Amino acid sequence: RIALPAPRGSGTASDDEFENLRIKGPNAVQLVKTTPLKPSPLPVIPDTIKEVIYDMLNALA
Amino acid sequence: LSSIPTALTRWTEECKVLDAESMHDCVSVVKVSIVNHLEFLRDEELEERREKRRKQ
Repeated sequence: RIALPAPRGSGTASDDEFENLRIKGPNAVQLVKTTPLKPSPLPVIPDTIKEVIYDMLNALA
Repeated sequence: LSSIPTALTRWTEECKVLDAESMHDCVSVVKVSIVNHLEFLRDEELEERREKRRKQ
């Protein structure tokens, strides 16, 4: 998500007018923040990927 | 251990070998799609923030 810089000044006529000028300006500093972590479940490993991983473990022995 | 190379470093090696200069072009093509979406979400959240301030 592109970061939001703090509300510069309360007041819509002037401060928010120049806050859109700043944040949305052609020349601006679009800093990034991450979203909060979404609960990813583990992907099930395909059987062929397990006949690749197991063949290396057998090469240990 | 930090000696173990991270996925980004392995992908960096892969990129170098398989496409040294075309990586920048792909960054540009994908950027066009990411920035437009993130700017849309930025403008929607900013409107939401001004609205919530007004409701306050």
